[PDB]
Amino acid sequence: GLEAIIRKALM
Amino acid sequence: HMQLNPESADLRALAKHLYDSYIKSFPLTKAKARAILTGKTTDKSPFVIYDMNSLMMGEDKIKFKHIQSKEVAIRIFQGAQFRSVEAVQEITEYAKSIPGFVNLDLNDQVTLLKYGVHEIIYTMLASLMNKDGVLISEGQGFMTREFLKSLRKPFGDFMEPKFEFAVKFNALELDDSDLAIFIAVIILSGDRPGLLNVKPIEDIQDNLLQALELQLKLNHPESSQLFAKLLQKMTDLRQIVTEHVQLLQVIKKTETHPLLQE
Ligand SMILES: O=C(NCc1ccccc1)c1cc(Cl)c(Cl)c(C(=O)Nc2ccccc2)c1
Repeated sequence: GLEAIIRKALM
Repeated sequence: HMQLNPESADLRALAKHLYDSYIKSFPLTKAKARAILTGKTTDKSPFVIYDMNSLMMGEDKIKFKHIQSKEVAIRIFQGAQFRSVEAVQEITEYAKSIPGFVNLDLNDQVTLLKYGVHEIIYTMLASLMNKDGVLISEGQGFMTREFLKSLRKPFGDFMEPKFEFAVKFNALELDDSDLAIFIAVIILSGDRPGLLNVKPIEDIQDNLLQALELQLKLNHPESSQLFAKLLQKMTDLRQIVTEHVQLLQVIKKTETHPLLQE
């Protein structure tokens, strides 16, 4: 959930 | 002795670049938060939630950035968790501006942020807090520490450790220039579990730690060991993230956001 948000926010 | 040399001016430009990036990524700064809390702004005065009646009035007249439980304590906690999601996005956007960070293995980038965002959220909550309460809804609202504390168990104690941290942390009187580097030092912690390449993270942290030390010497003539004191606070923050995580277990197993939906 967190990882998902971070990952898309990063790209 | 300290000298104004090429090495120092690089650390000053690194500090200035992080400040600029910090202002870009976090709309509500400590300077602005302090001007609101101390009534030293021309900006619209926040609505104070200090009891159940002012919360009812407040829910209506403080238009939030998202939106249904019959229970007041659950609706407050929900708003908090939604704002924390927003905060992860802001902190990630900030992380990207730290020189070397986007150059790290994406997996390591995810790990640093995954473990860091909670420590940085408690740091940035302090900016929004005085002894009486916390600015909410990007400063449209103020919720008192005692009203949060009056909420039924286990919600009454969710914010107490943030206020405890904030009373002692705000007494250090850091400004936005100090916090920008502090927050960057926390993101680049080479001891997060499951990191692949530690050494490249410690190299950036070493540069950030040098920049923080110079920032605190120039900016704080009144505390010669503020640098040391600020590292002791990173040691604390771990513990409050521990208490927060174990309380999010109790809640999730004891009770019942649009970007998770998509
Ligand atoms: O908006 C809220 N709650 C919904 C609600 C408030 C009143 C009436 C009905 C619903 C809320 C509450 C609380 Cl204690 C907090 Cl700390 C927050 C927050 O801004 N938390 C926050 C702020 C900055 C960075 C990270 C995290 C947000």
